[PDB]
Amino acid sequence: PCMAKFGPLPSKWQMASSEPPCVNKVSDWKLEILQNGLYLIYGQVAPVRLYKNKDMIQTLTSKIQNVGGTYELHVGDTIDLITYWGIILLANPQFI
Amino acid sequence: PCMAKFGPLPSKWQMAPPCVNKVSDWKLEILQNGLYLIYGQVAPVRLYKNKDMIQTLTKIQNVGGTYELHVGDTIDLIFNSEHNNTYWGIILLANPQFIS
Amino acid sequence: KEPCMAKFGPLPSKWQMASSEPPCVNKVSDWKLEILQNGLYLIYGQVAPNANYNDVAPFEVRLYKNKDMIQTLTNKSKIQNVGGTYELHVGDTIDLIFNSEHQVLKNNTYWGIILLANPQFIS
Repeated sequence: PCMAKFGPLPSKWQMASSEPPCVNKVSDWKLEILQNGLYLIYGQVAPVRLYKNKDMIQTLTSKIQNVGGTYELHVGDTIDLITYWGIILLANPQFI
Repeated sequence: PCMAKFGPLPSKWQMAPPCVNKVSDWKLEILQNGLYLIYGQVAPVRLYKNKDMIQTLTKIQNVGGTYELHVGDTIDLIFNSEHNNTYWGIILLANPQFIS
Repeated sequence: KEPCMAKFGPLPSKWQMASSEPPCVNKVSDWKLEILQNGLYLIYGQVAPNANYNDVAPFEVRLYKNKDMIQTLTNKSKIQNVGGTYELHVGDTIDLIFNSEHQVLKNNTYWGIILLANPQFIS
């Protein structure tokens, strides 16, 4: 099941069975999508900006402290977080 | 794994026994009890389950959450006015026998 | 077969379990569960507030992970989803806690949990 997490400091990018990889790290807190699909971004900023490509998809400040949600992402798509977050591929139907 | 998506225009109902059955634009019926994840995006108003409002949107926002749904339920995304990087979809996550 | 999951309520249902072999969760008490298995879990649910509640204690409904509040609900006028996706470890508990027991309608309130993955990375 394709997953990744970055990471809690001093953890960096970690990765679970990427074969073929669905995801590829870019810098810190940032990866790139290699494979179209429905993904679940999760993460935490406790006991901040989530970005898909150039614009913001979540802005944690606020009744819960969980980052992310479910999103269709496509090849070359980036996610950046501007304490961890990770991603899991749920499905790749037809059609995305 | 059973899922369906509507839009973005001019795409319609895209579908992947079925767990869901389209009704018309933006609207589907649930054919299977289960735990479902509804997702999507509204690029600028409300999500319904059997005529009751479950989310209301007012920037591009996220549609959905996780919902147990039963045979017969419908899911609709309604706009005040027509006047579209807008889509929504559903994936079936599980069907434990305790969802009925 | 699977995913491993559990649900509490709505009343009269208590803890119900599916795909418990081998178990990922242990019931601890009403509305409260223990994690048996490290994992990526998705927590979901419905809180139905008593919109006519008006006793002494202030209104608030909370989801906890151990001693940390992870979701707080103070609007008594609408039925609200609870949960999220979390990395969870053996001995973590998740509990859903009402400031007083008539702040919620328990015949329409529940929460459950599903195991999405164990990456062989968390802890």
